[PDB]
Amino acid sequence: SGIHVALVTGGNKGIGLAIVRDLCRLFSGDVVLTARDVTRGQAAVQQLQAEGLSPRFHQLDIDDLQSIRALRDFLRKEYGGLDVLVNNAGIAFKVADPTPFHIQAEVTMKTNFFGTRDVCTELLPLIKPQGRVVNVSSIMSVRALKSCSPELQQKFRSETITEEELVGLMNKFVEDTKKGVHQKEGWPSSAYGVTKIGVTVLSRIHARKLSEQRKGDKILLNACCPGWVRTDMAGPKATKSPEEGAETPVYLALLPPDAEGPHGQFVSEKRVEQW
Ligand SMILES: NC(=O)c1ccc[n+]([C@@H]2O[C@H](COP(=O)([O-])OP(=O)(O)OC[C@H]3O[C@@H](n4cnc5c(N)ncnc54)[C@H](OP(=O)(O)O)[C@@H]3O)[C@@H](O)[C@H]2O)c1
Ligand SMILES: [Cl-]
Repeated sequence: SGIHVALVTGGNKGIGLAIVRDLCRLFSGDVVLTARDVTRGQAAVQQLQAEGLSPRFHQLDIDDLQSIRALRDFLRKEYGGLDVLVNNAGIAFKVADPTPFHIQAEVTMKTNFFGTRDVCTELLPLIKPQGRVVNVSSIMSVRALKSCSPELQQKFRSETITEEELVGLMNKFVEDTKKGVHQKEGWPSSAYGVTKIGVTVLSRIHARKLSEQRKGDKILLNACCPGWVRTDMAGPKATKSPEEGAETPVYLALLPPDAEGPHGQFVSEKRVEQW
């Protein structure tokens, strides 16, 4: 015991796998690969074992609170909590999918925003002093933000938005798309980008909370943009490999002890971007 733990959601493929890999290399202590599918998770653990690395495995579907809570119990029992969390897991419908737009909004939101949020609700209390939390968002959240009404821009830029208020903006977007009024209600047209506005802004909220509640515990929490990366979510035409895409999340997960930041930032290519 006293052994440090890092954990990645969505770890069986894509950028998440790559993050697990570099944490296995760079992080002192245990690295937990999580996957909603067991057999996908284990296959990828076997992948990493063939490269000479030793991740641990736990099941996790961020869409299931009982899965998240089982994961929470395991971390308390095995480690007394958590040093590093990376919220990597997410989904995007491709644009030509004929699924009704309101269903794409709702489904994407449920995982990207609401699943991420539940994991932070359950796991943040376990985060240990000198810990790091990394929420993988997207540069598309910036593009979605600027396509919002100025009135929605100001809410989402606010230094004092509360988690409850963000929850209701996220729900509003979904509800508006269903009633066929989101354009008029000032929303942008990317359901996905809106969920990452979700993630980007939760991060800012959560960072403030940690300094309100846990000043001195030297905990750093940030959103990031991994770049355009070649994974099941984008395509073979994307610019970065999964490995290149892991870079900024890994950087934010291993920020040295007692570093003063970045904290509550939106980080792309290891630099702080404007929100
Ligand atoms: N260009 C890009 O690729 C790009 C750009 C910007 C941001 N990002 C962000 O990068 C993060 C990872 O995406 P990726 O590009 O590596 O895509 P990916 O290849 O589709 O992998 C996504 C990972 O998330 C997991 N996931 C989806 N829903 C889940 C759920 N309910 N519970 C647990 N895991 C779930 C997936 O598991 P399954 O194998 O079971 O689906 C998979 O392991 C996502 O947040 C994405 O938004 C990606
Ligand atoms: Cl990005």
